[PDB]
Amino acid sequence: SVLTQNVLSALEILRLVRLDLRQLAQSVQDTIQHMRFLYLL
Amino acid sequence: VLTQNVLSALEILRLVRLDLRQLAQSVQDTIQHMRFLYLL
Amino acid sequence: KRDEKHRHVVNVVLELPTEISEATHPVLATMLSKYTRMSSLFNDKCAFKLDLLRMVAVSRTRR
Amino acid sequence: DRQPLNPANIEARHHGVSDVPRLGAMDADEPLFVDDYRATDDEWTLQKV
Amino acid sequence: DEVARTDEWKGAGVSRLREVWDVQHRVRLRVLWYVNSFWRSRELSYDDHE
Amino acid sequence: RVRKRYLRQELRDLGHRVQTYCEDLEGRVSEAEALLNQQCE
Repeated sequence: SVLTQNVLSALEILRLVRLDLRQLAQSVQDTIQHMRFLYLL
Repeated sequence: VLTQNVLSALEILRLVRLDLRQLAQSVQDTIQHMRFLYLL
Repeated sequence: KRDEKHRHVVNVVLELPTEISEATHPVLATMLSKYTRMSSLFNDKCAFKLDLLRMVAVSRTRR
Repeated sequence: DRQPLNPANIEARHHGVSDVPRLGAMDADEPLFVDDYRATDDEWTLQKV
Repeated sequence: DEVARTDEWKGAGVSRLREVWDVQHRVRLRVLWYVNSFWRSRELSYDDHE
Repeated sequence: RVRKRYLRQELRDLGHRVQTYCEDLEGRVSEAEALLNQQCE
C-alpha cells in the first residue's frame, strides 16, 4: 500500500461562485432601491 | 470524450480578467462621478 | 441610435470645426468613447474642450 | 466652505488620463483637489521665509 | 477564591473604537466597546427596516 | 444637506465591498483556469 478529473471538482466550487454572484447582485439591487426610497427628494 | 483544448479557456480567462478590471474601475468611476457632480 | 448623440457631443457641445474628422484625430475617438458615457456636464462645454486639449497635450509628450 | 475638511473630502488629482468631472468641478469648492505630494517641514519653513 | 468583575473587566479590555456624528454632521464623538460589557450575553436581536 | 451627506457616505460604502467581491471573483477564475491548464505537484 489527469486534468479532466480535477476540473470537475473545480466546477463544484464554481457553482458556489455562481451563488455568490447572485447574492452580490441582490445586495447591489437592495442598496439601490433602499437609497432611492430614503435619500432622494 | 477527450481532453479539452485549454487555449479557449485561456482566451476566456483573459476576457473575464479584463471584465473584472472593468468592473472595479467602472464601479469606482460611477461612484466618484456621482460624488463630484450630484454631491456638491 | 448613436450618430445623433455622437454628432451632438462633437458639434453642439465641442463646437469643433467639421474639417477635423474622426480618422484625423485618434485621441478624439478615444475620448468620445468615454465622453458619451456621461449624459450630464453638457452645459459647460469648456470643460470638455479643456479635457480634449490636455489629452492632446498628454499624447504628444515624448516621455 | 464651512466645515473642516475630513480626509475623505481631500482627493488627489491625476493628470495623465481623463478627469472630465474634475474639470467640471473647477468652480466648486467643497472637494479640495490636491496633488499627491506633501511639503516637508524644511521646505515648509523655506516657503514661510 | 472568587473573581471580581473589575479584575476580568480590566483583563478583558476593549477592542473597537469608532467615530459617531450627529445627524446634522456637527459633532464628532468616540464610542468604546468593552468586550466584558454585560449587554453582550443577552443574544439580543437587531434590525433596521427601510 | 443631511440627505446628501447620507447619500455620499452610503455610495462610498459599497465601493470597497464591490472591490473585495471583484478580487474574490478574480482569484477564483484564475484558480479555476490554472487548475484546468496545469496542476501543482
